[PDB]
This record gives sequence, C-alpha cells and structure tokens, in this order.
Amino acid sequence: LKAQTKTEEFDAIKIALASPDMIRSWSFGEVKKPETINYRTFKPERDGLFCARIFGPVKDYECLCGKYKRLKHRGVICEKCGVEVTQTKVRRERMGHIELASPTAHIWFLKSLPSRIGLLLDMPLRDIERVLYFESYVVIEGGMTNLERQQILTEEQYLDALEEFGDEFDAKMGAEAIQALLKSMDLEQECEQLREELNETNSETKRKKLTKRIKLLEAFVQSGNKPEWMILTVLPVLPPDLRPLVPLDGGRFATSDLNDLYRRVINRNNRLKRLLDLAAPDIIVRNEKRMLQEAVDALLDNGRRGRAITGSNKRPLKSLADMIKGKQGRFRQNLLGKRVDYSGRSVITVGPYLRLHQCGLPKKMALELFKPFIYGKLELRGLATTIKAAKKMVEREEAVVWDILDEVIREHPVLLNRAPTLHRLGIQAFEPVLIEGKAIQLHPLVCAAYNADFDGDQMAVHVPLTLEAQLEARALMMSTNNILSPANGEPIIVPSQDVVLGLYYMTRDCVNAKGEGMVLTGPKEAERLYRSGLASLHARVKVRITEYEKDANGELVAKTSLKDTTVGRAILWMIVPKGLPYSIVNQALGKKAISKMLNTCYRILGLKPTVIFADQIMYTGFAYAARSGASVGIDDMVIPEKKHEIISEAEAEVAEIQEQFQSGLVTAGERYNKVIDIWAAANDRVSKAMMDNLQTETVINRDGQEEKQVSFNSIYMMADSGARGSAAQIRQLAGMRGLMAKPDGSIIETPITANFREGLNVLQYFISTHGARKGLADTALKTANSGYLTRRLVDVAQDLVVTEDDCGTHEGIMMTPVIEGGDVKEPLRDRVLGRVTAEDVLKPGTADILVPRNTLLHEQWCDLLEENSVDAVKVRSVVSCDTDFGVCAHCYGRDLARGHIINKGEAIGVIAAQSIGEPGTQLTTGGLPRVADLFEARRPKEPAILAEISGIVSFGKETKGKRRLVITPVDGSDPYEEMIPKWRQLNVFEGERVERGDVISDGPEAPHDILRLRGVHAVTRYIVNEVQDVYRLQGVKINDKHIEVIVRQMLRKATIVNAGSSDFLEGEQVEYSRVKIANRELEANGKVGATYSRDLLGITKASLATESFISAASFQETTRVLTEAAVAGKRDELRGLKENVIVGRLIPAGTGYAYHQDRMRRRAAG
Amino acid sequence: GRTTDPVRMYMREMGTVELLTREGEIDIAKRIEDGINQVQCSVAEYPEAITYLLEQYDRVEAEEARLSDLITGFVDDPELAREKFAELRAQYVVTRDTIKATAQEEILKLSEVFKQFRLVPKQFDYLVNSMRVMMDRVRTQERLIMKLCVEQCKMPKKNFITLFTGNETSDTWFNAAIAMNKPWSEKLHDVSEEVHRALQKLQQIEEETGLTIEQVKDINRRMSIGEAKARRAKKEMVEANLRLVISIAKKYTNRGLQFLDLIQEGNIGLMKAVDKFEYRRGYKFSTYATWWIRQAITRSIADQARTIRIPVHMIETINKLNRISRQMLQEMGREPTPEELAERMLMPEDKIRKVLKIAKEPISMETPIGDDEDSHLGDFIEDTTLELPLDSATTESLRAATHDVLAGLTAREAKVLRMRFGIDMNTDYTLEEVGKQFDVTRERIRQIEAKALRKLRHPSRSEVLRSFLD
Amino acid sequence: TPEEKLLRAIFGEKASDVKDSSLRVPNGVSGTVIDVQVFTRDGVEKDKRA
Ligand SMILES: [Mg+2]
Ligand SMILES: [Zn+2]
Ligand SMILES: [Zn+2]
Repeated sequence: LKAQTKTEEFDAIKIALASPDMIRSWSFGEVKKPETINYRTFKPERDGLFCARIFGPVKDYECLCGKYKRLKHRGVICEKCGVEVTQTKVRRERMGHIELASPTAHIWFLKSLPSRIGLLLDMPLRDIERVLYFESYVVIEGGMTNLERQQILTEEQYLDALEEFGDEFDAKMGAEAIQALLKSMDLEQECEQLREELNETNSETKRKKLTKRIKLLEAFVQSGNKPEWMILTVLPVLPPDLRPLVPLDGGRFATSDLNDLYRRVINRNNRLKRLLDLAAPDIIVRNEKRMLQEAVDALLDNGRRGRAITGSNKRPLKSLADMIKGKQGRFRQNLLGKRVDYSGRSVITVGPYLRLHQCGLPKKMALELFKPFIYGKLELRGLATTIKAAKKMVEREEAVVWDILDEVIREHPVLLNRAPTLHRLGIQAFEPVLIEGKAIQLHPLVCAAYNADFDGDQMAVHVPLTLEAQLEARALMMSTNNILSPANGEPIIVPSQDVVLGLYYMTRDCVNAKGEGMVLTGPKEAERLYRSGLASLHARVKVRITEYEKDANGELVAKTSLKDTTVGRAILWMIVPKGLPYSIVNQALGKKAISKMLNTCYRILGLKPTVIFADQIMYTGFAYAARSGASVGIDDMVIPEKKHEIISEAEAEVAEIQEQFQSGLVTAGERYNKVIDIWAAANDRVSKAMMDNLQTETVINRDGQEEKQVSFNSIYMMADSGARGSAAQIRQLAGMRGLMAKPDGSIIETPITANFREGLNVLQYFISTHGARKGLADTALKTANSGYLTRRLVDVAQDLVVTEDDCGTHEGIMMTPVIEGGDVKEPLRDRVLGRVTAEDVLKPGTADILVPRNTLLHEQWCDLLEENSVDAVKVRSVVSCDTDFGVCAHCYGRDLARGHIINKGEAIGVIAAQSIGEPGTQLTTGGLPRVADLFEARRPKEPAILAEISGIVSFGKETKGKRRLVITPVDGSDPYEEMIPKWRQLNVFEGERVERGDVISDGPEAPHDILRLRGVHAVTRYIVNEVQDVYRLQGVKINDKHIEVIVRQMLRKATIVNAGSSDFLEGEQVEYSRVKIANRELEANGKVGATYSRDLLGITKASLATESFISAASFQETTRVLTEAAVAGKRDELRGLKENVIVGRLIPAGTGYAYHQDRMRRRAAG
Repeated sequence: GRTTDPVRMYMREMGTVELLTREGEIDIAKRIEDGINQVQCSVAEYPEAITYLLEQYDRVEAEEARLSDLITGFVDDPELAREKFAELRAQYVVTRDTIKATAQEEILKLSEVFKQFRLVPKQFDYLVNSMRVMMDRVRTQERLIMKLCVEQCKMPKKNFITLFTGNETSDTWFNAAIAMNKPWSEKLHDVSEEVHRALQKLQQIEEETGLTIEQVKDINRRMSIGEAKARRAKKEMVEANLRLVISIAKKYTNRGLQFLDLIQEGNIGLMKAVDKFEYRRGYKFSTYATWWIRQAITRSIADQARTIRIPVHMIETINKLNRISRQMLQEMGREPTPEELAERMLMPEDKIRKVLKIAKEPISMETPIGDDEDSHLGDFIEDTTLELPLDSATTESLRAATHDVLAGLTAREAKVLRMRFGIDMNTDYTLEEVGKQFDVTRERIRQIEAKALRKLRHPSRSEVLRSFLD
Repeated sequence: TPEEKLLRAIFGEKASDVKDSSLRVPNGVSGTVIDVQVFTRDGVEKDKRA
C-alpha cells in the first residue's frame, strides 16, 4: 500500500536546526522592503512585511488589484500582481525570508548558558564574542606553521604571522570566521582522537571532561545537524497576521512589536548591501555588520545584548522568544488558562430542597447556554421554519421555548466548578433544574468538597457538548459517583453544620420530659406521639424495633426487640435503611458518629442506599434543627463565677515574683519566665472552670429532688455536636483569651484578662490586632505555598498512570501500626486497609491461610485480620512495582471514590499530587515548609552521619579540622576511613561495633544516606512516616499510597556502577536500566549485566528530566529547553499527559487510554 | 575593554584615525585626481572604446536613443554636440588608415578628442566592464594554452614563458618549438589539436579590439592601478572625516531612528561628498561635506523612520502645522481651533483633519492595560473578519431551502433559474448565454424566468423562503 | 451569493448600503431615561433634536 504524502493524523514531532535551503522551503517570497502599507489605500506595498504577493490576499477569495473577484477563480495567479486568490486565512500561514548580506550568529546558540557554538568548537564564549565584534582575529585550519587552530590573534600579530606565512595559514574575523570554523570542523576525527586520548592518560580531571565532550560530539553527529546552521545565512519572516497591523476606532492603528524589529533587520541589511556596492571603507561596513548582528539578535531574542526599545515608547519591544515564553511565570496559554465557549458563572445560593445529584440553574443562563441545542430542537419538532426563525423565537422569548428547554435539559448534565480548584472534587457534574432568578443553587452536602461558603463565592458552569462528554460527566464527574475522598476512603458527603445540630438535638436525652418511661409499639407511633405534643422529642423510653442484619450469606436476617432508647432516636430510625443495626442511632449522634453512620451504610448496603440515606439525613437534619428553635443569646455564654478570684490569686503571684526581683532573689529572665508561667497556668484554670460550668451545670429534677446532666445550653450543643465552634473559641468567648505576642516573637507578660462577652479596652484590642493581621497574612501566604507545592507535585508525577494489570511481584513493604512512644498514634487496620497482600498470612497457628496471597483487603478481610491477633502484614506498594513506565493496578490499592480496585488507565500521579496538595492549607522545624523540605530531598542544616559499613570502629590520626574514623569489618578489608570533623560531639562508641546506618552522631539525616546505607524500603519509609507525622499532627488524613507514588517518581533515576553496554556513571531511568539488564541476563551477552545504584532526586529536580521536550517547554525555562533539544534533534513521541494537552488531542489516560493503547501497539509493529 | 554596545566598538575604532591637516586634504585630493585620470586615459587608448561611442552616436541621430544616455556633455547643445562628434569621427577616420610608424602622433591625439567627452557614469561603467571582460576572454586562452601543456602534457612553465612573451599568436611558438627535442617537446603533440583551434579567439581579439594581445593587458592594467589609487585616497579621506558625521548625527537623535543608523546613513553621505568634491574651487571640505551628511540623515529619516511610510511633502506639511500650533498655543491662551491652523496654511484647509490623523504613529499592540497583568492591548482586539456560526448554519440551511424549492418547478425552469444565478455552478450566465445553451433564445428565456419567479412568489412555496429575510 | 441573489430576485428587496450601528440598551437591564446630551463638533450643523 502506498504509504502517504498529504495530511494524515500525525504522530510524534521533531525539532532541529534549520538549513538555509530548509528555511527557503517555507518562504514563499523574499521581503525586500521595510514598507508595511501604502498609507492611503491601506493595501499592502508589494515585497514588504505585509504583502499580498508573498503572503496572501487582503480579503477572502479576491485578488489585490481586483481583477479576479469571483469565487470561481481560485488556483489563479493574477497576471498583474501575482496573488493566488484564496481565503485570507493563508495570510496566517505562509512564511517568508530575508537573505542576509553577511552571515549572522543566532543569539540562542551564542548566549545559551552552555554556549553551543562555544562547546561544539571547544572555544570560550568571550573569545567568540571578541571575534564577532571584530575586536580580534581568529585562526582557522592553521595547517603546520606556528599556530593552533582555534588560536586568537591581534591586528599586529595577524600581520606579522601573515608576513611570515602567506599561505598554509588562515585567519578570519567576524561572523564569517566563526561560520568558517564550524564548517571546517570534522566531528568524526575529533571522536577518534578523543577516544584515544581518553584511553591513554589516567587522571580524573582529564577523562571526566574527555568523556563528557566525546558524548556531546557523537550526540550532535547522530542528530543530523551540521554546525554551520548555528550561523544564520537566511532569516525567516513570520506570517503577517501573527503580527497584524489591524485598524482601531478613531482611525488609529495598532501593531505587534515584531514589525518594528523586523523592519530594522531589513533596513540595515539592505543598507549593508548598499555599503558593499559603494565600496565603503572597512570601519564602516564593519559597524554595519555589527549593527545587523544586534538587530537580528534583538528580533530573535531581545535582552541578551542591548534591550532595544520600541518607537516613541520606553517599554522594551517584545521579541519572538518573548512570544514563545509567554508570562505569569511558566505558562504556555494552555497552562495559565484558555477562554471556553458554552460556559458561564454567578453568585451561588443554597437550595436545600435539591437531591444530591442536581443543582439549581438560572433560567436565563440555561437559555443562553443551550442556545444551539434549543435552535436545533425547535426546528426538529417543526416549531420554527428555519434556524434564523428559531433565533428570532428564543430572542423574543416566546412562551413555547421554555418547554423545549425543559426537553434539552433533562438528561443533559452540566459541570460546576469553584475558584480555587485543588483536588478533583473542585469540579462536579450535576443535573440542571430550571430555576427562576439569577443565582445558581448548590446542594449543601457538596459545599464541603468545594470549600464553598455562602458569603458571595461564585461558581462557573460548563456544558458537556459531545455525547462522550455527557457520559463522562454522568459516569465520572457526577456528584453521586464521588461520595468518598480520593485521599482517604472516608465520606466527603458528611453532613456539615445545621444538619448535624438537627440530628444531635434529635437524638439526645434530658433527665425528665413528657412521655418518660412509657412504651410504644414502633417508631411510627413514636413520631405520632411527638408531633401531637404528647411526648417530648428527647425522653428515655422503651420501644419495640425491628432491625436487620445481612450477616447470613448475601441475605438479610431480621430481629425484633424492646430497645431502651429515646423518642428522637426512635423517630430517626425510620430513615435508616435495612441491614444497619439500631445500635448506630441509639447514641447522641455527633458530627463524628453521624459520619460513621454513612460510612458503615456504604460498606454494607452499597452505593444507592448510601446516597438516598445521605439525602434523607440532610432533609431531616434541616427540618428538625428548624423545629428545635436553637438560637444564640448574650446570656448563652456563661462566665465562671470564680474567674475574678483566679485572676486575683494569679495576680498575687506576679507581684510576689516582682517583689523577689526587687530584692534580687530572682534574675530578670527567670522572673519573666516565672510570671509568664503563672499567667499561663491561670488561663488554663479559667478555661477548665468555664468548661465545667458551661458543660454540666444544668441541674434538674426527676421524681426526686435533683440530678445533673450535660447542658442543653445552645452554644454548648453547637460546639459539642461538631456543628460549629470549638473549645478554644468558646474559651475566648467566656473565659479570658490568651497571652498575645509582640511582632518580634516575644510574648507579652500581661495577658488579656477580659474576653468578648465583656468588653476589651484600648490596649487589649490593639494587641489583638497584630495577632489578627498576622493570621490573615500567614493563611493567605500558606494558600500560595500549598499551590506551589501541588504544582511541583503534579509536575513530578503526571504521566504516571495505571498501565499493566498485574506485574506479579511478591515485593512490598512491611505494614505495622505506627505505635509512637505512647499507645498507637494510628492502627494497623487503617494502614493496611484497601491495600493488597504481598503474600499469604498466618494465624497464630499455621497451614491455615486466612488471606491467600494477593487479595484486596476490604473491611471484612481487615476485621478477620483483627479477630486474630496478627500484628504484621506485608503489602504491595506502588514504589516496588515491577511494571516499567507506569503502575499495575494490582500494586496500587483499591482506593477511589468507589470501593472497588483501581481501574486500568486511571491517572494516579495527578490524583496523588492533588490528594497531598488540597489539605496543605490546614498545615502550620515542622510544618508545610517541612513537607516541602522532605519532598525536595534537601540535606538538613546540621545532619547526623551513619556508619558506612558494619564492624568495630576506632578513632585515628589527629586534629586537622577532621579527626579520622577507621572502620574494621570482621572478615572483609578495612580501608574505609571517613573524615569526621571532631568539633562535632560524637555518639559512636570508640570500643563498640556499629551496624551500617547506626548513629555516629546526632541530628536529622539526609534521605540520600538512608537510601544508600539503609536501602530503598528504608528511605521510602522515612519519607512517608515523616511527612505523615507532619500531616497527622494537624489531623489531616492522607493515605500512604499517594506519598508512595511521589516517592517512586523521586527515585526514578539511578547511577550505574558496572558496565558492558552503556556508560559508567550516567544517571538514568531504572525502568530503562532494569528492563535492559533483565534483557541482558539472558540471550544477548550470556550475562554482561551491569550493577547500578539507586538515586534520590528531589521532586523539583526529578521533574527536570522529561523525554518529551514539548512537555518540558511548558513548566521549565522555555528558551533553554528548546535550544538544548534542538541541537540533539530530539524527537518527541508525546505519550504523556501535558504534551497531549498542549497539542490538543486525547489524554493517554482514562477514557482516552483505550485510544492511545490501540495506537501505541499499532505503532512499532506490523 | 569592550563593553559591547556597538556604538562603543565603533567610537573607539574610528577614534584611532588621526584628524587631517589642511595640507593633507589637498594631498589626498591630488592623489584622487591622479588615480582617476589614469583610468580615463586608459579608456582613451582603447579602439573599441572609440568605435563604440561612434556606433552609439550613430544610433542617437537615428532616434534609437537620446543625447542624455550617452554624454552628460563634453568639456562644454545638440548642434555643438553634433559638430564635436563630427570632430571625434574625423580623428578616427584619419588615425585608422595611418596604421601603415608615424600613426602614433595621431593615435595620441585620437585619445585627446575622446577625452573631451564627459560620459554618463553608466556608459563609462559599461566601457570599463567591457574591457575587464575582454581581459577575462584573454585569460581563458592564456590558461587553456598553459594547462594543456604544463598540467596535461607535462611541460615545465620555465621553458613555457620563453617563446610566449612578445608573440602568443602566430605559429612560431606552437609549430616550431615542438621539434626542439626537449623532454617536454614530443609531449606537446597529444594536445595540439585542442590548442591550435582555441588560438582562434585569441588571434581574433587583436581584430575586434584592434590591439595585439601585448597592449590589451598593459592598458587596462594601468587602468586597474589608477582605480586602486583612487579608491585608496578617497577611503582615506572618509575615514579621516568620520568625526564630522558623528557630530552632525547628534542633532537628529530622537527623530525616530537609532544613533548608529543615523551615523551610518551620514557616513554614506560623507562617501558621496568625497565622490563629488573638487578642491580646485577653494571651498572648504568641512562645510561642503556637512551639507551632504545632513542631507543623507534627513532624507533617510523621512523615508524609513515610520511604520507607515509617508511622502516627503506630507511630512514637511505636518511640521509646518506644528510650527503654527506652537505660537498659537499660548497666543490664543487655550489652543487654536482644529480649523484655525487651516487658514494660516495655503492649501484647501479641510485637509487638516486627514493629514493630522494619518500622521499618527500606530500604538504598540503590546501596550499594557490594567492590573499590570498579561492583558495587553492586542489581547482585546477581536476578529471582525470572522463569520458567526449562528449565520453559517443559516447558509447551510438556505442551501437546503433553495435546493428544495428548485425541485418544485419544471426541470427547464429549474435549469434556467439555476443558470440565471450562480446556484451550484461556476460563475453565472448572461441571458444570451442561457439562450445558446438552451437553443431557445433571447426574450423567450427571460419570460420563463418571470413566470418561474411567479410560481415561487405566491405562497405554498413562499412560506419557507420568506422567513429568510429579516 | 447565488441563492441570496435568487432570494432578492423573488422578493424584490434592495439590500441597503447602510448597516445598523444604533446604540441599544444592553441585554437584560431595564430603566427609565432621565436625560440626554448631545455633543457636536464645532462647525457641524446641529441636528433637530440637539
Ligand atoms: Mg468564602
Ligand atoms: Zn492582481
Ligand atoms: Zn506492581
């Protein structure tokens, strides 16, 4: 089959240097004049930056002169002024060129940090520039006389050398010289000679540089690039419409700066040509050449020499490099953002009536949004003659169109998004409900996922146009399909505030209330008792209930009994579906328990019942909370009666210590510490006073004299339930608030003795102000830090996607409870949950396998593990996965918004990064910067040192600034001797044996070490446990998984030790390497296989290396990436997410994973 | 050191050149005179240079050219020209027949009269070019005859130049020197056929050019020398005078061109100044060159300094308006009304609006607006040349409409209506064309059209197409 | 274009040499007009309303 010629759907992309002829290929004509437009008739002057002949017709399908105006005439080149009449769009396409008189250096290859022309010629930059400016002469192909090939000479020196040797010696200057150098260069010979020289001499200094350079050279050879091309003969001109002259209001014009630049390059160029034909003196033509160099440089990339300024305006004119780079840090117009059709936004409101799967959509918004659908549907049923008439109909807002809109809306989800999108729940799909009014209504249960308050936050809507988008939205981005955080299996649909105050007030009990002690047949007549006003909502009562347990095999058991409960719990029970026990509603139902209700419901009955349950819980929560008449008065906040006395005694303490300072019994600092301690203790006292009084002081009577229970006071119920408020803020309300701190970090020794219930005076408020401002500043900053972190994270992961199904390795990490110093800072059950066993696990006795090799451990398996005493389970992790270029689903875990095992093709790196990043706002060496330090691998300030090798050690030599430590292995050779500075207090025992990785000193340790000495599992364990320490200290739930994938991406590269295929010390992919030595172990060489050493790269460092250059050009420094890729002729195959997003095709993950796979296998095949 | 910034590597490079003494100027100019006059005299000694001028003047009187395309005038009108050319022709027709010793005295005079003619620079250039090209023609045969012996047939160049000098035409060297029994002699036989046939053009040159191969080198060699001397001196002068250019360009700085652009154009001006200068008039070279340099500067600025090029008189006009606006600014205490400067200026005076508008410079499309954010002016300029989708849909629909309604008439009415308009066909057809294509012609066809339009006019048909006109 | 030409031929409409630039109240906003001002170039004849 004939392969093809014209447009197919392309794969990969290539980048390289451009030949003069190659540049001429693109060019459809030479621009010979600086002229733009005629100045009266605004038509393009021919052969100028804007030209109809070279580039294209000014108006569609029309010749410039106007002779051929007919759409029939097309491939015709006009006889008057040749313009092929074609759409004006081709003026956005067709390029041009300029033939430069003298050769010119391309600023990108001159000034890139490792100057390409420089290190290709093994010549310094300053020399090359000194030669370019005609400030000295340089030799080329010196022959055998007196002189080196790359040697530089002066005027007098060149003259003398010329007098001595006329021929068989050669020297030039300027651009032509450098081009002569590059053209004369023979890379192959250099290769041979350098290999020889590499072999002969042994010095680290010599052969390091030697091998680096030979590698560079052979790379450039394999590229297909010939060095001369770094010097520009021909200069391409960008299409006119990409730098337009287009008119404005008031008859004014506006144009891109490139014109101003290009024009210059033309003028000077032309002038230079003139200066040749007039036979000008050298001093002149030289100046003109330099000027041409400067102009071209300014055109390509401005700012690397002089920074030319635009006409009449100080602001420096934007060059082509600045066009490519873009701005707002690193953003390429895909990255910063892109405007999108079929969308909208507005202020959002509540809408509690909504089911969890829908959202209120303003009528007008839905009208303008679905407009094309409405047009098509109106004439589909024939209510409109034509599309025009349809427009007139909906524009008139005729009454009939609203129903048609009701039709086009029904099954057709819309995407809702909020401003700070962090995790994937920042965008969710909903079913539109047509609503009068201009505000968007959003289901309350979802308000948690968006982090959306009602204080005027706005949300944006997007319409899923294509069918695939409708089904993606409904089956993926749908609200009901994500009930669980991807970070941890806990429900994100958890009831927020009003609702939980509702259920809390519902199931609670006071000591004596109407209907106390009586008995009822069932919840129905319990509610019937309540609504009629006979029985109180909360009273201790026995009622018959029928609960269910599915504990049979897939089968619901039933049992009935008399339960001792309250009226409220009885009424609430009506909602609880099926197989849930009555035990769950029989408690007080706080925000914590009310969550575990939904959770258990999900892990038992499945999705649908959990959804409908949650909805019901919300509705009843709101209803009953409204019934409750909960409120807040000024007398709802109770100050301790003993406050003033505490203040007084604590006030005696300070004057005591003060009297002791007056008599010198105590030093100033010790005094300060003392007084501060007494005030702090006082604060604690008042807090634990008001806490007791506020909490238990309801003292009430049942049938006897008295009894006392937990208070029914409003603010207490609020803080206790988990609705809103907390012991700290309550403490600030009634008891005194804190001891503030002055800006320098010190803490004022006279706290705020008053509170908010009382008044604060001038001083106390002024002092509170600093705390406030620092609070706002700090939080607003930590937002940015979080964002930056997520950025680095997704950059380092991204393309990691579940690819294979099972790599099939027994490998994994040993999972134990975290067990820190006290009892169990986190259990085993949470650590191993939803993960998969590496190998079968024992009972205390054996040949009895409870869990069989690799099996998803769900709640039942973990509970079965809990029944038995098993303290340890080895678990497969994403870090140990044998699969190359991705993760097998078998190694990942089940975790998702769904409880089933992770799907094939879901992109895990991104969700991992998001999962780590979203909570980062809540984080407070320690803290968020501690996390950033961790993922960046950074060696700490005052690190410890670990024993290089096991065996008995001792101290050796003396004090030079290092007192040497000599290690003595039992069997093996001694020679390892480490130089440890002796002014650092040691740990290691002079007479004791130390295992490798022991403490030879104290302080934190660099994970590079932990990886090298302790091993891979050790280092990943250190990272995960430390970062998890940071997060868990703040109360943040993040599964170890995500952190583990981040870690895997950190360790992607390693450095070889042995040999037999590739180079010695190269940092390289362990995917590539391991697949190569697994390939080498058999066939090939029998075994030549090479040993490597795993390396640890920080996230920002690991994100640096990416095969795809289009990807790198996005988030890295654009200029350098483009150059550095362009020299090697690097060929980007795409294959990743970022690059495919940039080029605008299907993501090689998720829904798209089917396509790419089908394409990936078709590639490199029959 | 070198701070880059090419203004500096220029400033320091020219600063080396030492200022000219008042005597040195005259020395150099004298050198120029010497050099040029050499090439002029060398031209006078060429027969073809004369005969060419003759053949050209014979074409001038034959109305195949004009007197302006040949002479800029002599030392010293058409009559005087006619008789001067008669003089030239006269000395030519004498010198020609005297070639039989004594001839030289007249051949020297033949030059003199020819030297009275001041040629158009183009003509002189054509002459000199023709000479050097003729020398290329001589070189072809010299190198052919050289390589055919030395490189191919193995003969030393040492013995090759012996019978060469003085002759290089006749058979004295070719056929009488191969029998010399030298080691290189019998080897000359292999290539003989190729040398002696190529000798044709060689001996032909002495026919065309009227000079033996001897003189042909001499004359234009002397010419080369003269030219060289000339360029040498002139260059020297310019390089000496760069400082003046620098001093002049410092006036014109902000006019919208870069410093080095200015000084370069001015340098070109100085080059022209040296080219056209005559020291014999006693006019100082400084104040003479100043005008030329200033001319190059201003004339260049007018031409290339705008993103939109404007003719010179327009520019001067604009400036003229500015002048008035200056006095009238405070004179009126407010500013002259838009039509005020109009009466002050000669022309129709409503031109103030047009001229004042077109004179404005375009605004950088990168001009930042608001927030300091990446929103830049160009980001706000919408495409007005695009076509709304809400329309394109109606185009595609209207196709289905007229295509439907054209199936509603007779096939001949349909053919005639699809013909009378461009519907689904190239161009459209004149009613006579339609007649020839239909074989039924003229008024007849038009009638059908009417009735056709009539059938689509009264609605069953009309209800679908009527909704298209808003 | 051809079919537009046929359309005009049948319905005999003169497609104007003038396009409508008229200022119309932005979509959705509704109110009462409390004033109108007319600024004119010095020398151009003031229209009727002005
Ligand atoms: Mg808010
Ligand atoms: Zn034309
Ligand atoms: Zn795996």
